[PDB]
Amino acid sequence: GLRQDSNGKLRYFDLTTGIQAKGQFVTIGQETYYFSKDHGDAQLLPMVTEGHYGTWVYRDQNNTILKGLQNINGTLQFFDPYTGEQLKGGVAKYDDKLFYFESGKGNLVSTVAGDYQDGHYISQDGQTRYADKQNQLVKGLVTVNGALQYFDNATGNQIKNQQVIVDGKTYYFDDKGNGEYLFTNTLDSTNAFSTKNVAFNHDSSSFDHTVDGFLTADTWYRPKSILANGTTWRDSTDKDMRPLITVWWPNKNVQVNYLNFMKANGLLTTAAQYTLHSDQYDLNQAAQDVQVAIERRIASEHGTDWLQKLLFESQNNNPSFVKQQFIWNKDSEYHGGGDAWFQGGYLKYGNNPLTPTTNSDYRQPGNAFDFLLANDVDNSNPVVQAENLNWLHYLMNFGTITAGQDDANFDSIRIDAVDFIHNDTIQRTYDYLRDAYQVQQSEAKANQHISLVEAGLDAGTSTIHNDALIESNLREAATLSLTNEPGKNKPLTNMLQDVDGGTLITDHTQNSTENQATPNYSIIHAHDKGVQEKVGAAITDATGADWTNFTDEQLKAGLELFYKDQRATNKKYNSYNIPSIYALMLTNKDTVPRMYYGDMYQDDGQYMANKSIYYDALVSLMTARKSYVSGGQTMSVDNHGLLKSVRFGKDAMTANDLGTSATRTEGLGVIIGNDPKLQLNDSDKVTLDMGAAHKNQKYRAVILTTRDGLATFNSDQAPTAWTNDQGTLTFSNQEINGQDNTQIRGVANPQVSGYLAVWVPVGASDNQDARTAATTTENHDGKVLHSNAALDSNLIYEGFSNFQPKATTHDELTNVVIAKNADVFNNWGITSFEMAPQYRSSGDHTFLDSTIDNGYAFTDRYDLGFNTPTKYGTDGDLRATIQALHHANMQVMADVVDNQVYNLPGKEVVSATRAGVYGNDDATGFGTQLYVTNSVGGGQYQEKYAGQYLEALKAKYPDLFEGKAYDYWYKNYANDGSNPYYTLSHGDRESIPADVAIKQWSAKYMNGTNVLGNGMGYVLKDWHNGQYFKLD
Ligand SMILES: OC[C@H]1O[C@@H](O)[C@H](O)[C@@H](O)[C@@H]1O
Ligand SMILES: OC[C@H]1O[C@@H](O)[C@H](O)[C@@H](O)[C@@H]1O
Ligand SMILES: OC[C@H]1O[C@@H](O)[C@H](O)[C@@H](O)[C@@H]1O
Ligand SMILES: OC[C@H]1O[C@@H](O)[C@H](O)[C@@H](O)[C@@H]1O
Ligand SMILES: OC[C@H]1O[C@@H](O)[C@H](O)[C@@H](O)[C@@H]1O
Ligand SMILES: OC[C@H]1O[C@@H](O)[C@H](O)[C@@H](O)[C@@H]1O
Ligand SMILES: OC[C@H]1O[C@@H](O)[C@H](O)[C@@H](O)[C@@H]1O
Ligand SMILES: OC[C@H]1O[C@@H](O)[C@H](O)[C@@H](O)[C@@H]1O
Ligand SMILES: OC[C@H]1O[C@@H](O)[C@H](O)[C@@H](O)[C@@H]1O
Ligand SMILES: OC[C@H]1O[C@H](O)[C@H](O)[C@@H](O)[C@@H]1O
Ligand SMILES: [Ca+2]
Repeated sequence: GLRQDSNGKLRYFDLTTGIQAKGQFVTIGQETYYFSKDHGDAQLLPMVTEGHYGTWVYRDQNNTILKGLQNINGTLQFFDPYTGEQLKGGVAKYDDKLFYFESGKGNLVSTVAGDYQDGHYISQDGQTRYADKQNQLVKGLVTVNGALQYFDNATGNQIKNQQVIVDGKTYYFDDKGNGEYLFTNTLDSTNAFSTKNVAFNHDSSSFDHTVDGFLTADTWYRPKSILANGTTWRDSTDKDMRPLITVWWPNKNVQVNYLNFMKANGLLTTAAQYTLHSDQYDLNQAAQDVQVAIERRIASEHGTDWLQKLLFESQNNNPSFVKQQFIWNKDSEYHGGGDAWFQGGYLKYGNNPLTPTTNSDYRQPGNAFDFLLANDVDNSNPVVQAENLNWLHYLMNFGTITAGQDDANFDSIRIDAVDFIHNDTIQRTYDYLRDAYQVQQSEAKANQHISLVEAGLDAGTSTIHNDALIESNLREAATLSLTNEPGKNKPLTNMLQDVDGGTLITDHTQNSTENQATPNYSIIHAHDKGVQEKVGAAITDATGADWTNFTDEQLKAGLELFYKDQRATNKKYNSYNIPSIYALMLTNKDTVPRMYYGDMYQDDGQYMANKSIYYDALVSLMTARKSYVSGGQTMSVDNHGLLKSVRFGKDAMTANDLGTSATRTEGLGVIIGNDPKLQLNDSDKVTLDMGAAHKNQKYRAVILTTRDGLATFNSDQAPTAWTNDQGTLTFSNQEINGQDNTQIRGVANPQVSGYLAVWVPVGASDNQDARTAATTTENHDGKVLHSNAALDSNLIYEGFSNFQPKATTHDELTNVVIAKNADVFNNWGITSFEMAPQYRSSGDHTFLDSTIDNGYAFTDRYDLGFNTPTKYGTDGDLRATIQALHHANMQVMADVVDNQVYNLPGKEVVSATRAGVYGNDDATGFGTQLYVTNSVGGGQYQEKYAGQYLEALKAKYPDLFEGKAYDYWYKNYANDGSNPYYTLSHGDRESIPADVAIKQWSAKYMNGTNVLGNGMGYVLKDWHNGQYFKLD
């Protein structure tokens, strides 16, 4: 061990190997020594005990900042010789050599071979290498321009994206070759003591807390022999179980910490200080002394329950011993990053020869995105694709199946997170609807099953044949030009055309055609879009909580503030110009608008109890839409910055068309301003060109801007204005004919920040309906939907909000109120009622969705409220709602969530790598490891209904079970800064079976999971050679 030479100087020889320590540190008993690299001569580093960290620097009991190398509390640290700043993630020179200090705590962990700042990277043989000042290849572990790196010793190739062991330390090098220290390895005990700790055998009965035959950090085991009472070696009985981490450790960091943890909990008495620089022999020896105290205490306690608590459970509000270790906690999982959109990011499943039950031949994303949250479903898998059809069929026949109630079935779907599931499942979904409802035959069939997706033109399987509507760019455009406070709005010229990354959806300026635009829906808000983050902000502000987890009382208080703010003229959290934006949505041509519940009602009340301040204006616009809105469209922005939008009325596509007798009392004009300080000169005129069908005609207001808000009129009893002989209405800063609120001027109030007026022609009959019926004309162009008058005649209603409170009675339940109010929706002209997703919430609080239980986060996707209600009602309440809506002549939309499942309690082991939403591998210290995942479960109703309809579907619609070639649009981003562009890709979906049900999920049917925080080394292996422990 420690020897003196003939000169009296001390030298050190490794206890296990005999090798002399030169140019390295060693901890002996309680002292830490350095041994010179030349002669191997000892040098005491005096322990620094008393003092503190501050500013980072370290001071002594004398309030003095320390400098250079220091031995602080069993760690060696370095502090700049001048500034005294602590080094972390870098090298310092000592004894004319280089040592690396890890980035966490700044502990000295290793020697580095050289420091290079005067070389050049080069490529040779498609590798990167580095050539030093003398043009020589650099080898080994080095720093280059201040970055730890490693080059293969034989070739000089820079290692990238791998873990590497160098001199018994393990490091990770990223995608750019930049390195970080992970842990220090155990050198190795060989002794007779340890050979009695070896496992009795490798059978499953000798181990517990195992998963799929793998060992975990929590595993207890039966050894060959037990040192009873700390004195007598005996044979183990089947009832002798001891923890594996009392006799074995994955790395030196854990073994050192374990010994220290046992010192602090009074199971090991020594003045010896244990560090990363302690000799392995001594560490091993000390662990054996701990066994002694443990066995002695087991005998005393007649049991092992104290040991369980000591090692594996929290203590004095501290994490357990296990959860204090890097490889067994989230720190070794490297959460976060720009692509980690929710839940700290993802783990992508792979294959391993030892995990045959979780391996997969699929797991291709088949779309732009892959991961989002919770357990991501592998919708490329044929068996999954079949189970997607089964679930889809269940929802489209939900009343039939659950109660033999044929008028209680969903008619249409929303594909949630469409870009996050494989295109084959999306195309197959569309063939199902083709086969069941013949939507491709004619617009009559298509418009009875209006479906939509959560995406724009990027949903290429949805645009290629317009099987469903995509979202227009209205939301975004309006967010630039109208939603903002005074001074922060852009000009309204961006509202003239609806454009998605440079591609045109429709142009409002001079729209006189049909079947040209991409079938789309326009919105401003949705349960998620433009709401949850602004409500989140007000909760956080009013209380303190984070926007995805908080109490119902905190929620309440946040909403109190949210609505006081929504009702004010000046708005910190809320959108400006909401009525105006709706005005545009409800009058624009070539769109199906979708109204948002939360723009008409307030979540500080039960469902539909508390009207919003916008209620009356949005009613008046819906009402006018049905009565008046048809024909072509013009739009322009005048030199005062006012947007002028006109619809001509049925049968008139342009300002010059004379129309028909229907045209006279149809059409309307909209005038919008986003500037509340607008004032016109006395001589200025604002003109709306109503068209040749509307010469010399009396008009009346639907909306007028007042000082305090908006006046709304749902009959011809309203202020009036006349067109001239050309069909032009003319406004100015004066009242028309002595009528208040007919002037144009900027106003700032709770409902408008700028200006809004809507005018319609006088003299419409009480029953006037401007809408156009779909024809049974056969389509020939291969498109399902077509953007024309008939499709524009539709109107969608998104019938929920995330932040509705829980119902306190049956009559307060959402679905009960909906049913009771069915006629109201029809009166407003709603043709499609988009219901919330009706699946029972997992209730796990791991995301916003499972905290307010909106129905997006669920375990059992067939459970739509049986026995006990969801947030919205029971299964009986849901049937009653679907029936009421149908009887009030509306379709009802099922929100189809194929992307993920939550809270699967059953455990499995699968290979995992860190990954972002794109399905891209992240380059992290975690690397690729076997991982214990929460991947098995589902629930009663899945067990009951999954796979049950497949044989019947196969008999009835064989084509869906076959493979099939298909086309779709692919959105290409150009790196050169210009706009994205679309190319025609081809797909070939696989055939799929009808005879394998997914009664419960498991990992072989999943792409991955959100990070769980178990750590890179929770599944136990030998880190010297990388082999997993696996039982028989
Ligand atoms: O745990 C904190 C840090 O520990 C360091 O030794 C590692 O190099 C880092 O990757 C890690 O973030
Ligand atoms: O040679 C004695 C000891 O030297 C220390 O510097 C190393 O960290 C140990 O692994 C080794 O056992
Ligand atoms: O785990 C429970 C049992 O474990 C054995 O190793 C001990 O000798 C018993 O006294 C103890 O009750
Ligand atoms: O409390 C003692 C018991 O703890 C459990 O958690 C372990 O799994 C058992 O093997 C052990 O016998
Ligand atoms: O793999 C298919 C996907 O790849 C992405 O690169 C494109 O942006 C998508 O439009 C396409 O669906
Ligand atoms: O499924 C997770 C998320 O996906 C989105 O597609 C939904 O609209 C959100 O409300 C949801 O929180
Ligand atoms: O390119 C922007 C597009 O992105 C999509 O995610 C949105 O749903 C569209 O409203 C928008 O037009
Ligand atoms: O709105 C629900 C409808 O369901 C029907 O079966 C009832 O018999 C009607 O009275 C009712 O109009
Ligand atoms: O209730 C659904 C309604 O949707 C419309 O778009 C259909 O084309 C109408 O025939 C139907 O009355
Ligand atoms: O220029 C610095 C970069 O050059 C090279 O591309 C290397 O691969 C990378 O290690 C380095 O950071
Ligand atoms: Ca996915």
